[PDB]
Amino acid sequence: QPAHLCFRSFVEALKVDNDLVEINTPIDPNLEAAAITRRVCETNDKAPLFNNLIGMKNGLFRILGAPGSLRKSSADRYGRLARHLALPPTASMREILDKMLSASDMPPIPPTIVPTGPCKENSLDDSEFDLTELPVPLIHKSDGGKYIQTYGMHIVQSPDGTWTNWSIARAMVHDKNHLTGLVIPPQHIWQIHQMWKKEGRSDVPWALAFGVPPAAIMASSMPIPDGVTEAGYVGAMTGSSLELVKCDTNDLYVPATSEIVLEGTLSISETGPEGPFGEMHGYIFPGDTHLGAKYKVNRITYRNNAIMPMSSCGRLTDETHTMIGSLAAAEIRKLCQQNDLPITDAFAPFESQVTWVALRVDTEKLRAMKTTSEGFRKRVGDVVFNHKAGYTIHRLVLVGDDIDVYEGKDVLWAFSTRCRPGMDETLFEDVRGFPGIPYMGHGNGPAHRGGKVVSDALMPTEYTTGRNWEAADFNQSYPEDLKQKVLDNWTKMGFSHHHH
Amino acid sequence: QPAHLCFRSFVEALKVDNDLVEINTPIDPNLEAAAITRRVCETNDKAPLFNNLIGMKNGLFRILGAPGSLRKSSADRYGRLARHLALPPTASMREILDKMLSASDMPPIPPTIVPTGPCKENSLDDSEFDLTELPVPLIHKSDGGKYIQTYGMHIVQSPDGTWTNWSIARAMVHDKNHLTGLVIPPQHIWQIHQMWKKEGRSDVPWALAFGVPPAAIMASSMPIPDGVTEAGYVGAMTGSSLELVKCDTNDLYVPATSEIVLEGTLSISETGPEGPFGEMHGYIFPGDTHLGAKYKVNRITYRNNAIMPMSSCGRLTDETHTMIGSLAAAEIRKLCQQNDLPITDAFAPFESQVTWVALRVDTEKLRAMKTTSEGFRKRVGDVVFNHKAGYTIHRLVLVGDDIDVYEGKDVLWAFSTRCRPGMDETLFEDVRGFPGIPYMGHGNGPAHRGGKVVSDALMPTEYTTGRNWEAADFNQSYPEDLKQKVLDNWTKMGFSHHHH
Ligand SMILES: Cc1cc2c3c(c1C)C(C)(C)C[C@H]1C(C(=O)O)=C(c4ccccc4)[C@]4(C(=O)NC(=O)N=C4N2C[C@H](O)[C@H](O)[C@H](O)COP(=O)(O)O)N31
Ligand SMILES: Cc1cc2c3c(c1C)C(C)(C)C[C@H]1C(C(=O)O)=C(c4ccccc4)[C@]4(C(=O)NC(=O)N=C4N2C[C@H](O)[C@H](O)[C@H](O)COP(=O)(O)O)N31
Ligand SMILES: O=C(O)C#Cc1ccccc1
Ligand SMILES: O=C(O)C#Cc1ccccc1
Ligand SMILES: [K+]
Ligand SMILES: [K+]
Ligand SMILES: [K+]
Ligand SMILES: [K+]
Ligand SMILES: [Mn+2]
Ligand SMILES: [Mn+2]
Repeated sequence: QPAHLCFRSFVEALKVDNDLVEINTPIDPNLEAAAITRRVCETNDKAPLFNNLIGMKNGLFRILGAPGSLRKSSADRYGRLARHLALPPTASMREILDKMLSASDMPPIPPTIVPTGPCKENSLDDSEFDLTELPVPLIHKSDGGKYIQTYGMHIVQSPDGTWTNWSIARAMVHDKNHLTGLVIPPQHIWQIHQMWKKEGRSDVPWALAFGVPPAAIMASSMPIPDGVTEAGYVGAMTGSSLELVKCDTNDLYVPATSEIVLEGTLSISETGPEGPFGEMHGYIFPGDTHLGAKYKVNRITYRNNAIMPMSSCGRLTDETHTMIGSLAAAEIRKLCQQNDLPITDAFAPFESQVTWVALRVDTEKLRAMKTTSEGFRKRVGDVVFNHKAGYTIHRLVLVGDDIDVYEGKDVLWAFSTRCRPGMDETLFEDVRGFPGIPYMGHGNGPAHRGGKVVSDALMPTEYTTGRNWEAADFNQSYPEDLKQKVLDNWTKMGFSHHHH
Repeated sequence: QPAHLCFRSFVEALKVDNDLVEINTPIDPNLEAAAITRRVCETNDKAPLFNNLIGMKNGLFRILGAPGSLRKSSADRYGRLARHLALPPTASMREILDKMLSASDMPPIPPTIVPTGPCKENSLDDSEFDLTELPVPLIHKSDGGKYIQTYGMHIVQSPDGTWTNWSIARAMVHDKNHLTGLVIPPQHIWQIHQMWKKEGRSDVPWALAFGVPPAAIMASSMPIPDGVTEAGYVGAMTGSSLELVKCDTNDLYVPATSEIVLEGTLSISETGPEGPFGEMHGYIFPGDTHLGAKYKVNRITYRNNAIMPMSSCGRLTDETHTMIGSLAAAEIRKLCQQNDLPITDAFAPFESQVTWVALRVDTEKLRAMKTTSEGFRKRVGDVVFNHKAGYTIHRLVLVGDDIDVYEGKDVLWAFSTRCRPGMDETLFEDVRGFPGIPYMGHGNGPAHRGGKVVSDALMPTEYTTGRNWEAADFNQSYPEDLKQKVLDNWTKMGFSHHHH
């Protein structure tokens, strides 16, 4: 099966790419696996596959860390993401995000139901598993529980059957047959939960599938629109209908090749302790246990020699940056274009801890709008900060056509030199805020409201007659013939490969 | 003579360090020398010494580019700066800035007058030179003149004789015997000019010395206090009295080993076209000629085989970042401490185009002040933004003790995650602004006023009971024994020098 459609094949792809380290000696799921993975993420090393996990019994489970993290070389920096999508390993960020957006004006390709698949190779009923007995990792030393769920896909469906959502949200072991996890507005798992709570009749039928098709976990991490079933979006993106099998204990459908499947319910009434957790912005607040949603597990099915993917998230660079930030930026780009705003590109700079998005402006189009900074900033911030795709983003930086938004150094240069603090900014206090940013949930103001800004790094003439500067750089401040001469003579004079 | 006390010896030091490329074939001062130097600065390559400059006649002149730019290795990143100061080439930024501040509570060591020196080896009177005939570089393709002066020291003295200032300010050739240049408030060359203009009797006696003692050019680039003669500060810093010779045509004194000396006057009445110029923030606005101060040159003296230092400034990284930003940050650190503010360290991040300074706070001391963010931000911004040392800096970022302000990645992380836009900031509109930042002089508001901000990246408990988080990083989220095990087993497992 192709790597983008089968997790097991994706692991083989990473080996083939010389992007995997198999560790066959005993590794402790209590911190050691996550510490190795953390080190990998901070140094852009090869993904670790822990084949000999202390506590693994009856096939549950091996761990793959860092599934969507960065490679060291520039040329295939984003190769792990490209391997989620059937793209060449050298694919650019622009190409990856375009692939993730391509299904947005395609007819969905609904999934195909098949009678069985590898995820049914083994099963454990209500009398045979105990989640406290599995080798669930402790990811960070102060975490409030063992976070089984960092890279699986929650599956919930609207009461009326018309929308089946796939998404990543964290969850930790509560007891032998329950998890607790984040289920928070405006996320789709929360929106669907709310529908079931209002109906008031039953808990939410649920499944959590780990080691799903890589193209599916990418869509699970993207804020595609309300009401859109991810399976059909992934079908359209990949050009193929995804093969799903029915759960044993409910009528939800899971990818046929899922490594591990939990079946059960998301309670409409109960909660339990959840967190603290070392989160995407790089922090844990030890002891800040909060209450989270409560899941009951009724059944486990799994592949022979099942592999659990794990994100050891925190400081740069991991899945929470590469996928959350970039996929939100992609959706934001499209949302802006659909609202008639002249945005060509969007990216969440890693330097911002993916709390900013830089928006590249087609300034020819801007000039024809005959507008001003104040007006344009307000328009852009109203579109983005009032939408779910803007939830995680607290600062938008508007830049003109000379800036490559995928290059954080150039975004930082433009921000620092073209946006006058205060005057060239509009603050938004009456929008939903993201509590997980420390200055929100652990800060001086309301955790859930405000703290957002549009920073205009367009220069004045970009609105009127055109750019009126040249950069004082090698590229722009010397003629072409001279630049080439310099390059041609560089090593000869005594100064000094793409792949590496 | 020691490298920090003699420019010629400094050039030999750079050779010895394998940090020099001598170019002995013809190089054009029209753009080519500066293009090579620009390329060096953008890639942290070896400094170029142009020994065969097209247009050099009768010993005037060779060029050394990139005298204070960065080296490629981490271990001796700042080695060129260290060679200005007699420090080991591995010296840290903290050590360099401490050396630059050390003279601030030492008695000055006044200079020693000697009867002659190498700078008197050759001379050209009023009938023998023509500045338009020298190989003065065109540094950037749109510059409004040939900028002879990018790394020499202007020498002017108060009318009463009590203060002799040494400073870097740009200047370009106007005609055969005049320059134009920046002389702007609040700079000391401007403050002294104003004194002469108010007296109204004569033009300002002036000298411009190129290839001065490296320790002197560092002080020339630092905002040491009003009224303080740089020569005595450098004497105290180096522990030695600097040897100076008298000018021939006025009673100013120049370093004995200066490569090239211009003697003349700074007019109290005349101006001429100055700029545009590719400046420290990375921009040129072609055609924006402004008027600048006008200098008359009466005499040139110079060393045999004289060398002109040149800064090919603009985008990262050159002297305008390494020296302007870092030396302003050093002075700011001291100013804050002298105003009883609990600041341990300051640095201007390169990522900010040296428009920010990050201030590291001793949070034990902060807690004892029993204050709040609003109050503390206002106090800090009042101290810094009302002082000349704060002139170039438009954003201050307050960070706690866990952040190394010399590491831009960590400053950016803290800023992005700990400072809530708006609420955790205080804007300053009634302070002097820096017009050279594009969003000031070419922006939407007053060029000379406002646009400054204090951004508080201290978390709430840092004011009260202490830090209440741990980072989700390898360092902080795993015990010491486990971290060491991981490191010890890293290459064995299959993953992977300080000098490189
Ligand atoms: C990739 C990823 C992702 C994610 C995550 C992760 C990962 C790896 C982890 C590791 C697990 C971490 C975590 C976090 C932390 O940080 O902890 C987080 C947060 C983030 C943001 C926000 C808030 C929270 C999560 C949770 O928990 N919750 C939620 O909610 N979400 C989320 N995410 C996101 C998501 O996925 C999106 O958003 C879509 O979009 C969904 O879908 P829809 O369908 O709804 O649209 N997570
Ligand atoms: C290192 C360096 C330095 C500098 C410079 C340079 C260099 C290399 C060049 C290349 C030439 C460039 C230029 C610029 C540009 O960018 O163009 C500039 C600006 C800068 C800022 C500001 C405004 C301007 C200068 C001019 O021009 N002017 C002035 O004013 N200044 C200045 N600087 C600074 C200085 O030096 C300090 O500030 C002290 O401190 C002084 O002293 P006192 O004594 O007064 O204190 N410059
Ligand atoms: O209570 C909410 O709406 C929330 C939240 C949150 C928690 C942890 C990490 C990210 C968001
Ligand atoms: O007119 C002033 O006060 C000024 C100025 C300026 C010009 C160019 C680069 C930096 C400062
Ligand atoms: K999703
Ligand atoms: K602007
Ligand atoms: K100075
Ligand atoms: K703060
Ligand atoms: Mn969804
Ligand atoms: Mn001075």
